[PDB]
Amino acid sequence: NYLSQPRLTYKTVSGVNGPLVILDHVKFPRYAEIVHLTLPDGTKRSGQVLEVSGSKAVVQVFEGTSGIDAKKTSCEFTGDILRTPVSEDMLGRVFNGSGKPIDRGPVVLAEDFLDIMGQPINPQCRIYPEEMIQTGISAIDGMNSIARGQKIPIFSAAGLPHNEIAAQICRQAGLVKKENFAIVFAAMGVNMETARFFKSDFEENGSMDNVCLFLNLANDPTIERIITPRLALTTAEFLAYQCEKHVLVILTDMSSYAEALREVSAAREEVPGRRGFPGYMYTDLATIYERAGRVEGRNGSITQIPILTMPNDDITHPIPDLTGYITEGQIYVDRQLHNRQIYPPINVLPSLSRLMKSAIGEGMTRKDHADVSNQLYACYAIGKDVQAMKAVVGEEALTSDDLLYLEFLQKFEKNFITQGPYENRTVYETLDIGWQLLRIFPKEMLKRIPQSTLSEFYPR
Amino acid sequence: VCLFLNLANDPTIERIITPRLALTTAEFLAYQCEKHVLVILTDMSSYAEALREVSAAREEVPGRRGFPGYMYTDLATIYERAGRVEGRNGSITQIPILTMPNDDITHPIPDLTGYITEGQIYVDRQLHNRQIYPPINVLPSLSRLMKSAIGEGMTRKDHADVSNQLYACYAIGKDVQAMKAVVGEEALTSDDLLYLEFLQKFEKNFITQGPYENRTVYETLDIGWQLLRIFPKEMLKRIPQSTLSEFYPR
Amino acid sequence: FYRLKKIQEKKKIIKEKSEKDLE
Amino acid sequence: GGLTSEQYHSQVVGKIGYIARCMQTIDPENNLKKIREDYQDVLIWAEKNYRFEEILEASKSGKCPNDLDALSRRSLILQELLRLVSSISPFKMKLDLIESQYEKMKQHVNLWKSDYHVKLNQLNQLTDYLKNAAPTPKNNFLRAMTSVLQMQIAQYGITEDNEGINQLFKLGLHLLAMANEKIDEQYHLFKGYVKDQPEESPFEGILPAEDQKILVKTMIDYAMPKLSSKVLQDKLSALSSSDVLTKTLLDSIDRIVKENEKLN
Amino acid sequence: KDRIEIFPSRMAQTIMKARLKGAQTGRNLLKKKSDALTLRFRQILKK
Amino acid sequence: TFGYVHGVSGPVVTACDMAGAAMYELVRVGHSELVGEIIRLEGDMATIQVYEETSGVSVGDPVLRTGKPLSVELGPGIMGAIFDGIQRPLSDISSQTQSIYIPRGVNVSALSRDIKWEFIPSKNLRVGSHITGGDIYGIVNENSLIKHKIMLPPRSRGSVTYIAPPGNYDASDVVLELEFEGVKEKLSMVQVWPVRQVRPVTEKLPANHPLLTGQRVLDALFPCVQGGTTAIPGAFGCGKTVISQSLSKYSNSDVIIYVGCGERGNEMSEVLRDFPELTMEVDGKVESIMKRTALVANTSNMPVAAREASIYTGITLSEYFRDMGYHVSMMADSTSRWAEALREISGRLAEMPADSGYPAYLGARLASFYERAGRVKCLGNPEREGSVSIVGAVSPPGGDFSDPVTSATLGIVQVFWGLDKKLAQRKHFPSVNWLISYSKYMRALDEYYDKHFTEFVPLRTKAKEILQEEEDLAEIVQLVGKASLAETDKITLEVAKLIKDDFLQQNGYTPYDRFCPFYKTVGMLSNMISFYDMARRAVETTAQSDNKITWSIIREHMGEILYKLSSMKFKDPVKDGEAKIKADYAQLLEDMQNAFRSLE
Repeated sequence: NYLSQPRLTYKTVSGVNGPLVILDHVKFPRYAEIVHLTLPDGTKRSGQVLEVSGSKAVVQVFEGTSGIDAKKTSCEFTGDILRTPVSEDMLGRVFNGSGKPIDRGPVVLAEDFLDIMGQPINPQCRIYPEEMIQTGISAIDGMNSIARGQKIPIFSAAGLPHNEIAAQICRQAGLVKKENFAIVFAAMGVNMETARFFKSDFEENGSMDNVCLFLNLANDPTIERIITPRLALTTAEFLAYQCEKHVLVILTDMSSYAEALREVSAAREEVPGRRGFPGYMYTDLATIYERAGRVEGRNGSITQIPILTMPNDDITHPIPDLTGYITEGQIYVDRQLHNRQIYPPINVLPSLSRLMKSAIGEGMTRKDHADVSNQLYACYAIGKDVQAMKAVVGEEALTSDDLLYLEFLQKFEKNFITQGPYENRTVYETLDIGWQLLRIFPKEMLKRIPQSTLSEFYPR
Repeated sequence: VCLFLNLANDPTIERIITPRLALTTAEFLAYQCEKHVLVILTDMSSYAEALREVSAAREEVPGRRGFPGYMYTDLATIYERAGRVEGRNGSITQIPILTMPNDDITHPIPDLTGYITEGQIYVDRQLHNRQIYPPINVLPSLSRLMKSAIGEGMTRKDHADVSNQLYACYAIGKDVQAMKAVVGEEALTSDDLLYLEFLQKFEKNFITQGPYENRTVYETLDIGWQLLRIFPKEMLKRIPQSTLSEFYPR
Repeated sequence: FYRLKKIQEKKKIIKEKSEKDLE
Repeated sequence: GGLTSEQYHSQVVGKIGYIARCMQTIDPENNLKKIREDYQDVLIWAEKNYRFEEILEASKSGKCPNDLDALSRRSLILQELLRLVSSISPFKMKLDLIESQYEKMKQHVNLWKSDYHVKLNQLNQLTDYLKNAAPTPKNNFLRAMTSVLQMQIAQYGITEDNEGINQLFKLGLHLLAMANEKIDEQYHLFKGYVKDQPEESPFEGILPAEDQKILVKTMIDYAMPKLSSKVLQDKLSALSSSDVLTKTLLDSIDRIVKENEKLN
Repeated sequence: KDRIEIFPSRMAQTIMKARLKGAQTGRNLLKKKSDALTLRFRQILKK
Repeated sequence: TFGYVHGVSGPVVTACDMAGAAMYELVRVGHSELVGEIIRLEGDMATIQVYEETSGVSVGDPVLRTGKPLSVELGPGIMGAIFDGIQRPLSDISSQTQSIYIPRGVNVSALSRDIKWEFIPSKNLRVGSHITGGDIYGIVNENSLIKHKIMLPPRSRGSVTYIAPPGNYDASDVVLELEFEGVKEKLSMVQVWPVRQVRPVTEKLPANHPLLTGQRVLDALFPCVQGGTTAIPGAFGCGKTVISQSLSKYSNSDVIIYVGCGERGNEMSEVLRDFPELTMEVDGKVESIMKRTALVANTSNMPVAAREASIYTGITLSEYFRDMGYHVSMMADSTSRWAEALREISGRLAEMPADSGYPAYLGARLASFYERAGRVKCLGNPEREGSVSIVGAVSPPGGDFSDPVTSATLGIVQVFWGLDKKLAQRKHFPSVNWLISYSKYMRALDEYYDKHFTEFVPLRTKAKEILQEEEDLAEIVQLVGKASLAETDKITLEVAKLIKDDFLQQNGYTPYDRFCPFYKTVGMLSNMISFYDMARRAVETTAQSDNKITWSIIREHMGEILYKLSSMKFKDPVKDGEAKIKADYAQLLEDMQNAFRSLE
């Protein structure tokens, strides 16, 4: 049932070593036990047991170890691991990375106490992603449509507007509407101004009733940055798999998480793996991301968008590389579109929603969607090639068809990819904009589309 | 013949002793029994992988690509157990074989082997893909002892000269092929086109040979001259006028 | 990696020796 | 290929004990004298009541025959004769045929490569399917055809290229593979078999009288729906007095169907 | 000769990826030039 | 028996009173029985790499040893099962727990107990009878297809003291009792085998028979032998399912094993959703392919050791079926994901990196796995042959084969069906790039083709040459146009087009191409190359003549034969008898011969 037995409290700090506090004479410590330290002045500091050996408990303290000493410091041991106080009332609310509230509301009245670490979703019970989530952005919803239960990152780079994109997805996201959908938004490693941006932007624009927001600031404890995704997913598992919700879990910078996992690894004195990150990051990252999908006999399904700042703009870096191995696809923010002031600067060409063929078509959206998206992709690819050709040969050397792919290219970036931060577009409105662009070409030039789809939708 | 087989699933530390057992048998047969021994050591790369695995387990100081820093000495402890010895009619010849990882000649396995061994015989995809069996590429190949195991009492007088001129013509043939790949054959001179035609005729007749076809060295040199006769006599800049006068027209 | 690993092993030896020195 | 020495000698004494079990099972009376002589060197070590340890010591000591390649070849020849003699279960073959087929296998290069083994594998598939077969036309047809095949194999062996046996394999395995809803094709194949046999009564005495009646009934039952006239259905019903399946019964059913095809 | 010999560093990996994208873009721009010239050249020959 | 936890740091659990413990022994840690392997011993202490998350393990917790290294339960009840990489039964975990989650520290017995299986004892056996490892002491009817041969474990031997009579028995009932050296062994249907140990054999035979896929390119131009080692560049854009589903529905292997090496969560559920719904025709009945397979599925967040073990589990299952004399096919759908799991173990063991950060022993761990394929004479006395074929996919980043897992795999596998996104984008299914792809088994299969398809080796050789000539001629077409080619070369492009468009392509969703028998495959290629030889003879016979044959004349006077050469793909072995199919092929040979004879 519950821990009926009282907590021991130890003054027996044998030492301090950076963020570690080394207790000794400890009775039967647990690995990953939560502990509550008190400084000599009476100030509380929270910590977690990072290692155990015989009588010794190595506590990683969350805040710095400033003020800790070998005599007056006292450490209370909670007898248990960290359990999230989960509930549905976490929707409409904002929490710090530890799960303490920061919206002036009360502490969470837990519907359950769930271990943050989760468990593997039994592969026999997992169900294939088979309906759409609208993200509101046309460069996603019309081109890279996300299936409910898909995992798909937004790769970005330092200084690109991926937070404004993630904020827009948090505002606009929902079911197709041919009541029970929720965002969970883990904001890891966010500077103070950006945390105020998310908090303000979701509070202002009506969204809060369908989002749970976790903020971990850039200067919050590095171990709370590790807890924050595990806390968010534990909440998303409660909302999806117990409360039957559809859930979209947004993680705001996995790079800042990798740069945290590196610290916890260095704290255990583990030797660094490839490029200075822990070799086991593939599993830890998977253990985050795979807390996703629909499940047998339930309506609930966690969809996920791990936003990820590619270090040095480079896809070969282990952070994007491992994310591309675990997640079903990727979406790219592009510095070129950003410099062109195209917002949202999502580049359609290297992007791929791996699952999109089961999010879209008859019954799920509209029968034309795949045909439209293929033809738009082809016309944008040919348009980019013809735009490069114009720059080589001059406009006089272009055919009439080249001028169509080039006029399409200009109108496509200005109407399809461009959207602005608060314009919300359905899948249906995105397809009708898609047709307004495809109508530029002769019916016969739309080669990837079937003649039935052209006969039903080429007319305007 | 004596066979030592260590299979790809047999315990990988046995690979360290496998060639050492073979050599210890070869040493008995050559240095005590005066046999003329040939030792074949197959995938010295699988030996070097066994050194890399053992090196990881031991925590040795790593050299290049994670092989142990002593890989040269250990490879020498295998390879230097070769040669003739005074007062004995015996001899250990060795022809080790190795798979160059990712075809890289600068990889530590071929590279340290290349330092220790008396030249090397190279096999190439650029021959094998064109079905040229045996796919031996002469250009990177050398044999350090060819500078002695040739000439009167051993081979025909011309052998050294023919070999050097065949090397020059094949090398120039590869260089003009690299020019053709940029500027096209219309930029090549008639002399350069003859080196490209030499490279074709050379691979088709000198390197190309049946899996059971046995050719003598004297037959191989007559083929060599029949290829060298493609050029005008004066272009044969590696061959002396006496060797040309004794062998070029025949 | 190799330097950091050998350092970590020397530290573990020094810790074990330092605990043995308490006897 | 190789094994631990304890494994190798354990397999030797295994194969000896198995050759003995096969020899006793193929022949409980010791009639197959020439065959038994070609195993006397292994049979003695099982006919003597030796413990597994005692035969294992004799194997390590080289007193038992201990070449696993020779034992595997010799064991294989014996069990593939045992499969022949066991496969034909309702039709026990003559001793002279058994020793003849044994000699042909002993003379062969490799029994796994031999068409002898291919034929027995095709028989095994067909026979094994019948062991749990529910009552249905295809299954009754295959039971009948397999019984003829077992009889003819017991009359001519496996190595003889008897055209009837070879066709009965081709037709049997086709009917076995043929999908269970394909009733008209099952009927057509079974009819085609009886049409092509030399005998006017190919199944007569091959199988139980109840099964013969089931075959006759089955052939009648799928013809009756083709008749638009009750008088023609009564002429076809009068043919159900027959019990043995015959070519003449098939021709009679066809004659009644052809008479209705004229009378429309 | 066979390589540029910039000294191994993450800077040099970035610079060599940039040089590769530069050279590959140059190839594509010049391939469009060659195709357009080839078309006009064959048209003029027929004329 | 059990030790006690002394310390924990991440997944590393040090235990004490472990003086009786062994290297790589399998241990249950904590009150929740978390799995782990002993990676070191240091006295009466053992260091255990715990697989599952150790959060909540405490000093002084029990540490229960299993008397075994990491091992697979083998026995009846494998067919239809779904396993994780360490043989835990994912279907039964689901049905017992009624949870969407695997609970940390499952102890569910891998083969389901309590199911009384129908057992028939091997009727030759008696009390006092001699027996050796791999002897089939009885048969279990676990499903309609796969009669399960129960066999003596490879290390057990002696005299039968008892055998159970015919009846119904569950996996814990003692079916056999035997004695050796005065010591009795009681024995069950369940058999435990160390997963990293090769199940021994009488002999690994040379592989000599095709593993027919029912797919024209795969069976004709790049054949894999029964017992063969092969790879596929499994990536989304190439359509990898075209091979794996075709093998699963049609191929001439009696049993199949799947290993999810460490696949993406949703891609794993595609496998687990799809296979239950697939079916095979057997003896004219239709049955689910789950009657003949087991799916060793693992999502990317399964424990690292389970992903690294998963490949060895699948082959250890496959070797048990091989020892039953079955031909197994084993699919391994991303050897790269397994190599990542292997790299993570090495990283956690703080071992030194080698090529691209992989461990030194990657080459050995790959090679010692692919060498577990092949045909065999089984252990034990009924002399039966069997095999495992290993179809191990690779995933080189950006297609770059220099990736060490990919390079070492291509250094070992004898066949490589090089699927290509450029062909899949054009819907050229089965999407195999014939320039990239290869097979080394052609030589070894000559015996089979000589016996059964004696003209086919010539046809295969000619086909490969015609395709290679198409790629060479395409350079001349790009330089100077099709009009500039010789007549021989123009007809070579036309036949290469027929080969590429209607021989090598095969749309498996169509009723006529669901499967393609080898005789149909030979007959198709025989007609295309018969047309090639007759056209080439007509051209070459009229070389330097006044009137000269060319592709346009052939298309004018016998364009019907070109139409038939395409149309032959539509012939259906279900609706058309073999004689009808063979006769249509023979008629097209006569038709084309008469048609060319009317010209020259």
